[PDB]
Amino acid sequence: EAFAQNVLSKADVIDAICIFRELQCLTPRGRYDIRIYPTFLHLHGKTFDYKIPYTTVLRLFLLPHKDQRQMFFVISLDPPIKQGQTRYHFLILLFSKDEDISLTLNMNEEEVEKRFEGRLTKNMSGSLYEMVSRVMKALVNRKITVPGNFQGHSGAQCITCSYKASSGLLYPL
DNA sequence: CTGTCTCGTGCCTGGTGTCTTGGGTGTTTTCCCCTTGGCGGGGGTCTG
Repeated sequence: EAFAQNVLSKADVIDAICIFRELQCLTPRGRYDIRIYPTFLHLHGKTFDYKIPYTTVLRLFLLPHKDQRQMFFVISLDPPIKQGQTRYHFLILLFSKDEDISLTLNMNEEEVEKRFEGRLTKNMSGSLYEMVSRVMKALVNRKITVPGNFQGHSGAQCITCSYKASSGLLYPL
C-alpha cells in the first residue's frame, strides 16, 4: 500500500469492468484471474495469458457436479485459444456452491443501465458461480445452457463414464 | 486453574497434472501402370 501511494503521489492515473482473482480452472489447469472488458475477457495466469473476445464465444454451459457440491462453468470457444502445440476448444471452470463473493463494477449506475440494460447493477453479491454466469450472460447475450429433464438413478444430473482413456462426467443437455 | 483437541492462518515443497516427444499403425493422396474403348456383264442356286 505504501508503494502504491508513493506511485500515485507522482503519477496521473486516468479499465476492466470486474476482476475475479484466482478461479479454479480445469482446461486450462491452474488458478487464473479474469478481467472483464466490453468486448473481450483477459485470462491472466502466473505465466501464460490469453484474451478471448466475446465474438469467439459460442455457448455457456453451467453444470452441477455428480456429488451436488460443485458447479462446472464451460465456455465454448471459436477459434480455440492456442498454446504452443495445443488448442483448447472449451474453457472449463470449477466453483463451489459455498463460495460466495461480493463484486462492485468499475462503472456508474446510469452507464451500467445503458450497457447491460439493467441486467446488472453497480454492486452485487451472491454465489461465485452465479455471479460469473450472470456477468457472462449479460455480456454475451447468449443464454446459459442448463441441464435438461434428465436425472440418473443416483439422483445426479449426469453419468460417470470413460472416454479416451480418462474418466469424466457426461451431461445430457 | 488447566491443558489437549480444534480452527485458522503462513510457509514451503513435493507431489498432480499435462505439454511435448517418439514410436507403432492405419489411412489419404499422388503418381504410375494395365485394361478399355454408279453402271454393267456374267455365274450359280433355289422354286414352280
